[PDB]
Amino acid sequence: VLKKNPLKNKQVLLRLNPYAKVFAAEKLGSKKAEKTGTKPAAVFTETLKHD
Amino acid sequence: IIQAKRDAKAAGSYYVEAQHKLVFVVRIKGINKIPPKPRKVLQLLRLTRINSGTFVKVTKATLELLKLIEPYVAYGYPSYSTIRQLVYKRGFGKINKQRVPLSDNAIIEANLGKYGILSIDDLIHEIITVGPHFKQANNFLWPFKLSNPSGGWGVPRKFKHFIQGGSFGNREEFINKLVKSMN
Amino acid sequence: AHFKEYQVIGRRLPTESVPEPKLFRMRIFASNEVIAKSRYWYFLQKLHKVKKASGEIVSINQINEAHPTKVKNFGVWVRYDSRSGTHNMYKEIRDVSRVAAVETLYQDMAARHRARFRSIHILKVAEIEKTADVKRQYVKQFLTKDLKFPLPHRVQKSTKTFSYKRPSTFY
Amino acid sequence: GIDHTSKQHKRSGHRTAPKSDNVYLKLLVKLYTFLARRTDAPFNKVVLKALFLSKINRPPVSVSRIARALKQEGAANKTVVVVGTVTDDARIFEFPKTTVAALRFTAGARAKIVKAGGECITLDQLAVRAPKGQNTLILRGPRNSRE
Amino acid sequence: KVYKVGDIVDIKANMPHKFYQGKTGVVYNVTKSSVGVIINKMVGNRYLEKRLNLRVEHIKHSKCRQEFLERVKANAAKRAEAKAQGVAVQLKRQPAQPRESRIVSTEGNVPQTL
Amino acid sequence: LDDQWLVEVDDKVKGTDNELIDPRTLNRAERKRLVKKNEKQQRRNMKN
RNA sequence: GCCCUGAAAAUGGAUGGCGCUCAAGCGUGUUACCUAUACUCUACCGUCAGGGUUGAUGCCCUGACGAGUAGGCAGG
RNA sequence: AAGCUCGUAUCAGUUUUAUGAGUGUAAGAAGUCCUUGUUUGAACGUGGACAUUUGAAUGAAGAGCUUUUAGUGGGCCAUUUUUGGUAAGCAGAACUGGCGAUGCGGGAUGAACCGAACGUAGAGUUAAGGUGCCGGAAUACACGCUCAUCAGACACCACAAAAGGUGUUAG
RNA sequence: GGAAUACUGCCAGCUGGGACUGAGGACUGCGACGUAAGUCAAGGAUGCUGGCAUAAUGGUUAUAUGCCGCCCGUCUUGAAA
Ligand SMILES: [Mg+2]
Ligand SMILES: [Mg+2]
Ligand SMILES: [Mg+2]
Ligand SMILES: [Mg+2]
Ligand SMILES: [Mg+2]
Ligand SMILES: [Mg+2]
Ligand SMILES: [Mg+2]
Ligand SMILES: [Mg+2]
Ligand SMILES: [Mg+2]
Repeated sequence: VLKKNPLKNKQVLLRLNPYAKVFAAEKLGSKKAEKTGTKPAAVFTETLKHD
Repeated sequence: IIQAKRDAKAAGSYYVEAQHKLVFVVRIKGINKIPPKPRKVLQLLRLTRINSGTFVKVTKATLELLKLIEPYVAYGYPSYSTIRQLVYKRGFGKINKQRVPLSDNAIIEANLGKYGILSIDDLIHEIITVGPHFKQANNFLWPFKLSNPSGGWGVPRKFKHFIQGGSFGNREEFINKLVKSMN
Repeated sequence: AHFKEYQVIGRRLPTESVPEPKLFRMRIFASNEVIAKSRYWYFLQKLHKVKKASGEIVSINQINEAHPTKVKNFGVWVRYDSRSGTHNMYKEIRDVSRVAAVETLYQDMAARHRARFRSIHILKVAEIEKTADVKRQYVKQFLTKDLKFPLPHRVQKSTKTFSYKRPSTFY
Repeated sequence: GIDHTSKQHKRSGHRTAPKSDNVYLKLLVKLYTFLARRTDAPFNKVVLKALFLSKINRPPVSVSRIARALKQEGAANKTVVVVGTVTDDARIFEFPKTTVAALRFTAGARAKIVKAGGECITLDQLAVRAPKGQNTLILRGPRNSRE
Repeated sequence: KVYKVGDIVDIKANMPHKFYQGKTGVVYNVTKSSVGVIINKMVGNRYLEKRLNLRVEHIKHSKCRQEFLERVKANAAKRAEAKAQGVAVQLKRQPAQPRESRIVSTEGNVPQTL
Repeated sequence: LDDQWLVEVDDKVKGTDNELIDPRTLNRAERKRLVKKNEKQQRRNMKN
């Protein structure tokens, strides 16, 4: 009889997607990435700074 | 994709990402004084009223349609969050020629279960990755009836190209902000 | 809008027996990447015989100012569309950034020459290393040693409709 | 406004209701509407659709035509169903023993059928005997032969 | 160069009726010196049939169905081969797809500024 | 008209057996008929 | 580029008016704001369509639509 | 408006592909395969078979065939092609839009201008146009230009010779 | 050499104020929190309290104020003209 938005209604969100509980519990919306130490090449830097 | 660009830069090369396979198109002009061929293309893309939106698979056959209806639509490349919010809030299914809201996974399982789609998340997956049943899933989705943007269009005059300070044409990644404002 | 500077590197699509086409790089002043790529394809079609459908964009990268908090003098070589043809123009702008100088130049072209963004072509923006190479007086008058000037007739903004004292323009 | 691709408020039609004021005909319409809704029988659908037709679209069916239909192999013991009037024919001299269900029988047709030894029944008796129209043969009279 | 009734031809001049340049139609009449051609022309919201009489040198054979016949033969051959050797085959044409990702190396091809 | 590259076929010629004939040939025949009529009228004027 | 001259009659009157001069003028840029019978959500009316139903040309459920002269059909 | 059928049926003011012209045609049951009869080859055939991976994209629940009649038929305006031009206006063809039959917002006001087409209401957001006061909304912010002894706030056509000026600014 | 910040984008992160609406009328469905019986914001509003109990709200009527509103029918493209 009435349409309820899952983005606002938590019960409807859980009804439509059981994985939302796991997503919220594991905080997958703010997951940290693994740090890498890759450096750009000298040719790339020279091309970027070239006029 | 992030690491592929970093490795290419470290190796002195350039990583070119694959071209977009999906666009989202919203009709921005009304139904008065439309030339016949663009009117026919709008009807073929199911944009029969202002602030109506649809997903289009990007091929050579559809890029020419988008080129034909360029002065009357705003289209771009939707993100996963934009697609998810559109399907969650304004997602409706065409069942027996009726517009039915997608309030349960049983509806989607009953109508698109023969294509392996069992839930709204499966429908979103089939939309975001243009799969073998993209045509059936997209035609099952009723054309999205968006509102006017909540913060305005951001320009004084809408009917110029987005490049020239207007609103129509391909705005690429800014369709996400526009559609989230209109949703 | 607030201009940004990009480098856009593109090429032709690789064909049979002609692999690794030559890469071409341009520096474009634009508000966003869509406008930057549009200007790049426009200039590439104007100079070479390469079309957008026949080529591709290899890279687009925003270039930031090296020392954004240092006052600099810029010589700007530009040309504008006219019926007789392209006419050169040289301007000198004192600013802290190339994008700020470009925005100032576009505002000046709109105010004086009644010119538009798609009509103005930016050829070169060059920082003037030595002050002796500055050759416009409206820039040279600010290079004087120990320059001080006042601001006579100060007008203060009022937030109320009525005031209970006669205003003063002292400073 | 929207740019309509189809006509708005378009009636399907399909002859929903009969135009007659006959109470018994309306009772038959009600009975076969129930049967067509609750049996999924194409025979019931056809009989219900034929109950709505007009007089010019329900031509009479002759007893000689019924006999010619019954002469087919395998149809010698089927019940002949005519949604309309069954008329007599003096051009045929031999009539088989058969059961005929029709809206109306003329006096000569009923006399000929009874003399042959069968029976004439109505559509409600037909519905009671065969609710799914088992072993039935629907006959329609010629249309274009009149002008 | 023999023309028969039912062939598809193109009207190509080697001044009047300049509208029928590049028009494609069906031959209905063949004589010793002239050829009759059927042309369907849009008039209002309907196509009207028109008879055109042309010289021999102003028409030529059309290749409008050549690709279709070749594709029919190729599809028949591929279907027979895939029936003889059981595997999934694709027979329908497809539009051009967007290109995939690639890595462009600046080995000898250092980008140049213009 | 004989050298004209393309001639539209008249709607009045339809329904007759003379449709398959070249309109250029038909017009040449009509011109020859008119010339012979003029010659016959000249001969008649000479006789009278 | 802007400014002045670059021709004007005849009752008293017009950037719509007041008036405006680092404009409330001209060119351009960035935002905020105002409000259509347009768009979005909801209720109600009617129409059409699709289903269900042993006062049944009635009842229940669902969806979408609604400009109009001549003229046509229907219910009052 | 009536009937008979069909209903993955019939399609499309569109794109794609192939092939012409400098926009036309075509894209499968109105098929294809084996087998060698018809007047060593074109063109017509004897019998059998492969289907829901049946022949590009997108959209579409109504389509096809027969009967059956109310009102109307020489209007204006605009855009895009082509031909002839005139003091200057323009004239003759092809095609497509708007209007008459149509209200609503804006352009002060309005037959063709800009938005947008209409059940009765509530709330929100906008279009075009605007935010000194009349008048709902910044005497907002920022860079420049201009002073006219009736500036300008305009239709981008004409006066207009890109003419005249010891006005001003930038090249 | 090591940080920070801007900008852009994401969160099935949290939380405060304001407005309009409350259709439906036993139950059935999809779910959530719980070992559990049970509970719940999950197939559309309930709970507590006050004043009045009549011209108070409301309707009608005469007028005032803000804004809008050209005289109908006919005939002619088109009519205030
Ligand atoms: Mg707001
Ligand atoms: Mg605006
Ligand atoms: Mg004003
Ligand atoms: Mg301004
Ligand atoms: Mg409506
Ligand atoms: Mg005000
Ligand atoms: Mg004058
Ligand atoms: Mg009151
Ligand atoms: Mg008024």
